[PDB]
Amino acid sequence: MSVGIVYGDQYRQLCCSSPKFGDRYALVMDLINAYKLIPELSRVPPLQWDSPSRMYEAVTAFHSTEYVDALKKLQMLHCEEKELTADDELLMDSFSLNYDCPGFPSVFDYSLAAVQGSLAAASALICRHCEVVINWGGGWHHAKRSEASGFCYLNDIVLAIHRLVSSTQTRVLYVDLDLHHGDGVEEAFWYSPRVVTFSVHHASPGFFPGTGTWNMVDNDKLPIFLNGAGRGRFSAFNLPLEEGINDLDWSNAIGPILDSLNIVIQPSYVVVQCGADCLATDPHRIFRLTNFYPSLSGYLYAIKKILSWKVPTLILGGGGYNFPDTARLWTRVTALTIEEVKGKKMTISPEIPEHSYFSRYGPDFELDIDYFPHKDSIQKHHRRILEQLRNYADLNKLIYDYDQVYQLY
Ligand SMILES: CN1CCC2(CC1)c1ccccc1N(Cc1ccc(C(=O)NO)s1)[C@@H]2c1cccc(Cl)c1
Ligand SMILES: [Cl-]
Ligand SMILES: [K+]
Ligand SMILES: [K+]
Ligand SMILES: [K+]
Ligand SMILES: [Zn+2]
Repeated sequence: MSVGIVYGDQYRQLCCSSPKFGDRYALVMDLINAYKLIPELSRVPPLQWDSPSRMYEAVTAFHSTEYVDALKKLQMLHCEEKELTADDELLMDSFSLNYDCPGFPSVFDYSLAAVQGSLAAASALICRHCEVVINWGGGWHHAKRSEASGFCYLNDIVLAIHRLVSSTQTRVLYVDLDLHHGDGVEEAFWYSPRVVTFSVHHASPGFFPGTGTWNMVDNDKLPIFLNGAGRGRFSAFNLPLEEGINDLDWSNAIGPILDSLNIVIQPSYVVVQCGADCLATDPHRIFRLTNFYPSLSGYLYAIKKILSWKVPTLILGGGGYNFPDTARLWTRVTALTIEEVKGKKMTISPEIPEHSYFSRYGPDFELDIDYFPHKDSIQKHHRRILEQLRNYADLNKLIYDYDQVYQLY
């Protein structure tokens, strides 16, 4: 069927207006355009609201009115020469609108743009206009009800998933491939069995945001994983991985888990956060994934497997602090999505085509990232996860082969 992609003139300008992500969104969409992919894609315009009240209702489906009010005020304050008052500094500090989530003149418009894009993408799936929709301006998984976190101001993902589950029993499987734990999405749906969250990430002492690993409590008892609560018990899945993992080991770590979640949950929709900060070339320098398509990119391995399910899917961006390598990865994800969904082979030249941002792709100007890969707790994680999935299934009265599922591992 049809693959949609979110873009527009205003949308691009807003997505390029933040100090942390600068013109990343422009490199991504211009590289997709340089490879002649735009004619294969259905343009999905960002959602717009008939009034301020309708916009406030949509965003406050998740966020608190006082947080939305403070974010709106932070934008007003940064569009003026006047320094903040003592009480304004306190208000903004109370919502963590500082440190990693500072103010800037477009902070509200920028944050809301991601929401507009991901809501339009979910709408395009719900009405069956597209089988898959991509939004490289979204995936801000850390934003919480009343707190900015990890340069995430509004949780476009939580709001898109809310629109999906609220449609016509609808289950959503959320897969978070970002280097960082998908805490804001996991927390939003902590009490729901209808949205199952799965995050693979780095976890280590002092690494942001600290969650998605063993629960640290006062007793000498063996630590265990919190995995949701009430009717949501066992519905939040996490795989924390040590630094240094390559394409093949990360692919082997997640593949059986993805296969099992799909078979047991039978989701109506899949939402994938594809944060590019696991790339070997990300300045975090934690994981050693690639965008290679020959050893297969772990990212391309995961997207190909997800798309093989033929479940309507939303693919989102997220982290990725090496802008040219993020564009390299996300162009290949976009081409792979065209190939799997349209059944139309896409031949991408290994040389970056000439375009405005061509100089940004030095020094080799090739599509492969400039990295040469070289030379379990995971098996333990696999047994724990498999037991969690059996627990989730039993609690939610789902029937499944279980021998078939045990075999995948
Ligand atoms: C405002 N505040 C409320 C409480 C939090 C976060 C936001 C929250 C919000 C919504 C639903 C559940 C939860 N909690 C319970 C958990 C959900 C996910 C957890 C985890 O460790 N997963 O890996 S712990 C969070 C929490 C509680 C205590 C310590 C830590 Cl680190 C995190
Ligand atoms: Cl654009
Ligand atoms: K474009
Ligand atoms: K993640
Ligand atoms: K859940
Ligand atoms: Zn990240």
